[PDB]
Amino acid sequence: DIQMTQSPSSLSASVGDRVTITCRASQSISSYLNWYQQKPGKAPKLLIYAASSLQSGVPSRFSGSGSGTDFTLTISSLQPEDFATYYCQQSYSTLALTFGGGTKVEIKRTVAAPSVFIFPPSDEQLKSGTASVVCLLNNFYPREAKVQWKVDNALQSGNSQESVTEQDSKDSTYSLSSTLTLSKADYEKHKVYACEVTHQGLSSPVTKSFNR
Amino acid sequence: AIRMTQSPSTLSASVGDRVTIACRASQSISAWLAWYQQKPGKAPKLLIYKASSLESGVPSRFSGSGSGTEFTLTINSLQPDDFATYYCQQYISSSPWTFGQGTKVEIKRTVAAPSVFIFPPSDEQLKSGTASVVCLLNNFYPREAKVQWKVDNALQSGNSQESVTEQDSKDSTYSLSSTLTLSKADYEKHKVYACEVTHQGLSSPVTKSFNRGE
Amino acid sequence: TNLCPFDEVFNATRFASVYAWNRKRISNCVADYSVLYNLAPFFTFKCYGVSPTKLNDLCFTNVYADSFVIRGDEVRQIAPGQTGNIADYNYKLPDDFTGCVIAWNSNKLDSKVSGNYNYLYRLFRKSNLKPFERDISTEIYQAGNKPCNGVAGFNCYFPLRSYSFRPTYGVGHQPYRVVVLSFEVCGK
Amino acid sequence: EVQLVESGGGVVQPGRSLRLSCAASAFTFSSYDMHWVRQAPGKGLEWVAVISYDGSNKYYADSVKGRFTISRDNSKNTLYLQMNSLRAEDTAVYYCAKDGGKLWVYYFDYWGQGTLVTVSSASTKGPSVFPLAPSGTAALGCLVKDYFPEPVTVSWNSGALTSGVHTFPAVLQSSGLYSLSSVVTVPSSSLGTQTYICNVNHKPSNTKVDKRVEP
Amino acid sequence: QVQLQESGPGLVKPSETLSLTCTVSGDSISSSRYYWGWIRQPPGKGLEWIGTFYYSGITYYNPSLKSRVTIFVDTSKNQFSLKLSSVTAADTAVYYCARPRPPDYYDNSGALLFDIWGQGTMVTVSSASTKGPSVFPLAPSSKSTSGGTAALGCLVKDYFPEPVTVSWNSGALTSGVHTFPAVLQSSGLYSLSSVVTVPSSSLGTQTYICNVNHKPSNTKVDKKVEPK
Ligand SMILES: *[C@@H]1O[C@H](CO)[C@@H](O[C@@H]2O[C@H](CO)[C@@H](O)[C@H](O)[C@H]2NC(C)=O)[C@H](O)[C@H]1NC(C)=O
Ligand SMILES: [Cl-]
Repeated sequence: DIQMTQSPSSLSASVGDRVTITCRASQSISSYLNWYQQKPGKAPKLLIYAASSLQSGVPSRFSGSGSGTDFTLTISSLQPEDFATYYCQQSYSTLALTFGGGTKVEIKRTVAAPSVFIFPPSDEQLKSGTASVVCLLNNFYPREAKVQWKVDNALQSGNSQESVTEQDSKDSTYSLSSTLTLSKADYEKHKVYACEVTHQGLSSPVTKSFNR
Repeated sequence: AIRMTQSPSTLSASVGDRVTIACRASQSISAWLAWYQQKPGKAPKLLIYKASSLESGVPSRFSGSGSGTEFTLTINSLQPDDFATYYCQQYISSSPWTFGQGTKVEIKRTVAAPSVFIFPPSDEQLKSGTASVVCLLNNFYPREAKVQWKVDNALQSGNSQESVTEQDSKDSTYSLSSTLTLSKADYEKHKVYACEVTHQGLSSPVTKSFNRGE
Repeated sequence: TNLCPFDEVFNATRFASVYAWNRKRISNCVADYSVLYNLAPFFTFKCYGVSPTKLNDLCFTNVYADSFVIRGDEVRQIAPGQTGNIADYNYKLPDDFTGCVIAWNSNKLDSKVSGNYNYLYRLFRKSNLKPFERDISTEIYQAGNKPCNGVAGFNCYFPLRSYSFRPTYGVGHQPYRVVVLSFEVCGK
Repeated sequence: EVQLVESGGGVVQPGRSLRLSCAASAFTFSSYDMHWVRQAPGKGLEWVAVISYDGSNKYYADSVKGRFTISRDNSKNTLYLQMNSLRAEDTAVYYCAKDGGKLWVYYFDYWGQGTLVTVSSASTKGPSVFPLAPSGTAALGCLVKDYFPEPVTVSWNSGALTSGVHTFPAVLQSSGLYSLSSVVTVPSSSLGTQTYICNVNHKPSNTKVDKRVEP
Repeated sequence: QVQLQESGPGLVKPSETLSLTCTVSGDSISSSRYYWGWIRQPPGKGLEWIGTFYYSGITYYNPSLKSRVTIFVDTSKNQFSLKLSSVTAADTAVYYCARPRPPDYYDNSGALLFDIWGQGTMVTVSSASTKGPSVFPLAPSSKSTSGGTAALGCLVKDYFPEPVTVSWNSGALTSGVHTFPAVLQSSGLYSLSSVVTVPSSSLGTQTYICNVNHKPSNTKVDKKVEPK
């Protein structure tokens, strides 16, 4: 299949800025490139078809150009309702239609450090046999943030699950929650449970822990 | 036509031993060589393909290696159930002489003397004109055994046939039955019938006997 | 008859080698694309620059039907913008190709027990093929500095090889009959 | 103006079959090709299948070929997708899309809101709601663990508390179940004096749990 | 899981045509998606690949078997056949139907190995007529007693051709049973015996029946063995 590569994967901007997205094709797709917009929890919406043709009803601030392998979508003046994810899709190979990975146009704000919180497993849960440790990263920017689970100064891998909220409608910040899940037998074998947090807004990695 | 040569043709190994069977091709067959296990009275069972790939459902103790002209089958930790004849097969080309001659793997075990039984002919067979006398050697090792039919102390020859079971897949023993077939008339002429058994497990020859009429 | 002779291309008893691929010019006839393009799932069917569900509505100057046989792992090479020994040395589609590519496993027709050495492909060539170029030359390829003078030997290889299609091969080595329809004949 | 409404999505065990529908309005449905496009949770878009305007030609993506089947009824303006032998990799939101028809090639100009198709071997189980008590503001919340399938709705104090509330997307753990967290940052002073109750509702199992969170 | 089962005559006269059938059994499996072949094994000898059916018109036959081999596959009945004409004593063997293992995507071998087999059927090429066996009892007695265990059995005598199957108490008695290979008597008729060791204290209380089955003559005999 023809691979469609979008860049950047994510870009920050503010209302009024001019945004330019790039979409590359693994081979020449002539001019059959289409741009779609998708908000979270909503279906995609067609913006441009055939590289440059503006779909009826789409604001004229959107435009596309390019032919062959390099394509471009441009928002001349970013409006508040244009913060979304944008996908390109090639239609040259008509029976093997493929999309790009997408590009997220997020709201640009200042750097904010996360408020890290750790929650030990409850007494109600420990009677079920499983132990869940929850670590919370609250209101940070940008989205890039590393969470490292240490247990008795032993790094934990492949036994936690992360989750990140969408960019907040209030302060344009992100939030993360990681859940360390191990059995009750694995839970008494150790005593210290920590959560190391690396972020752009932290001059040094921050750790929140507790003793069982 | 590519000819495959297995060596050795027969081998005897103890339980837990490491068995190795070599297969040689007259010319390079790359790695398109298979290994088969055939237990007595059963169809061959495919063990190895592509010289080293193990078939699904085959124990991990079987392994194969080799490339070009010389190949090797290895049986780690030989089990009593592993008594069989093993074949290598080239499949680089559809041609005659595709299987090897085979290697018969016997299980080595401790000496066991046979249980000897003798059977007179039945009344149903005696009322058909013939008389068969059956001598039984039950559960012994090794395979070598000697049976002499004595009729009124006259050693017999040429009027009997023998049959040996394949090695048992549980206790690794053999069994033998010798049948002395006589006409009802010639059977009616003598009194004492006996088979004499000699074996490595018998310090003395064992002789079961019966008297016609008793 | 009035219908375009797509029967003579798809159902031919013998197909050409890929290095000497056959081309059938199809003009001034009526075609039932939707009926002949309604293929079963065991067909590899990819179109480029045109939708199959629209061919019955379009008219073109000419429809070229190219046919040949490759092995299963090389079917992906019969497409625009591909590289490999089949796309570079045997049959090259242009980057702006407008048409469809059809392929199906023909193991029951083109493979022989003793090996069907009748199908050939070009292994060596000094430069890549131009789009739709056919090179049936088999001159001794000079891979070194000394001239070959048509004589085989060292650094002088015969440019062709064989597929030797046997039914015992895996799918990646099994023969596939390929038909490439180029559009530039009204569908009905 | 174009209207596309999907239905028929739900939960299905591996190997079973499921059938979707797509009712169209406000355009000549019988003169446009129709598409199906799916999107895995947190992943991109993947084209599934297309059917001709009259319904005589059908073509599928390789990931679903010989497995899915598309059809249409131009007298009802409804599109169908028969999905047989459903794998776990088939779990996605399935959209039906209209073809623009203005080009020689395919492109999607209007999409429906889609319907969720969850392929798993787990039956509908209610959640277990565990508290997350706090130890210069404080943070507390609820852990909604071991429920199937999606979704669950979590509110605080029956919607009276919304400011500073974060409800995170659920995760699919190895047990085939879902685990979800909901948190809220409250003033640290009013901690042992204010009541905080998360309201967890699991419609697929009809489980409305109200758990009080206290230090 | 695929299962193969041979079925055919156990006795063929010289110069006639051998004709066997293998029936493919499985979970709604189409024999059109696999290859099918035949492999024979003369008694006391190795294995010989007879031939394989790939597609109609694309079959392989062992060249040492000349022009007398034919294999046909019925894809609507899920069974295939073997035809071997002008048979001689060199064709007496146990015949297996096998399935060559489907090759992997990148395999380029000129032949294949056989991953699924049948049970095998014994075909004897001979001019003689079929003959059902006479089953005689080997009664347990003091001479056939070793301590607390006793031996009894059945003598399956004067039959042709091979084989005969012997079970005890309809297969409920398998431990301690020994069914010996048959010996070819000077009369041209085969004869074997089957024995079983039982506790002496059970001889008068437990009934022991050997079940002899000679398929080539459609002969089933159930012989009760009692102490004389
Ligand atoms: C090539 O020949 C085959 C027959 O060998 C044709 O296949 C038939 O196609 C029709 C539809 O047009 C089906 O209804 C029949 O069931 C098919 N029969 C078989 C045996 O396959 C095929 O149409 C021919 N193709 C062309 C392009 O002429
Ligand atoms: Cl052979």
